[PDB]
Amino acid sequence: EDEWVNVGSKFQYKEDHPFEYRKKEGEKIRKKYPDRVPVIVEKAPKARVPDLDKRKYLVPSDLTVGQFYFLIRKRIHLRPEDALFFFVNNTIPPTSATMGQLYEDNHEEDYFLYVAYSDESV
Repeated sequence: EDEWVNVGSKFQYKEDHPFEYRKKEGEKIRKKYPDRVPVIVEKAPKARVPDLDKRKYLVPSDLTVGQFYFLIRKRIHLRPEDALFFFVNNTIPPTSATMGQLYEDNHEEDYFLYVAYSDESV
């Protein structure tokens, strides 16, 4: 109302595409797909992990953060031994939480959820 404004670290999608442009496609999606969530997934700067082929994702609102984590690992083509960690607003999100709950708490003003991944906790 009285609702917190979420500011995150520097994402590349947040360098390529002015806020007025990022915003626009944001409200366009949530009206076209109310049951799903727009998520931007990028590699952390110093992280030693393979870069993601595609970084724009439409995720079901009732899918857990943990399930999306295993989904990304399969896309990064990590093996069963590799370490990977999500950072949403520079904090590691709970696995039990749903992507809908995570979006509602950590979406920026452009109606985009930003998830960063690394092999360490920075």
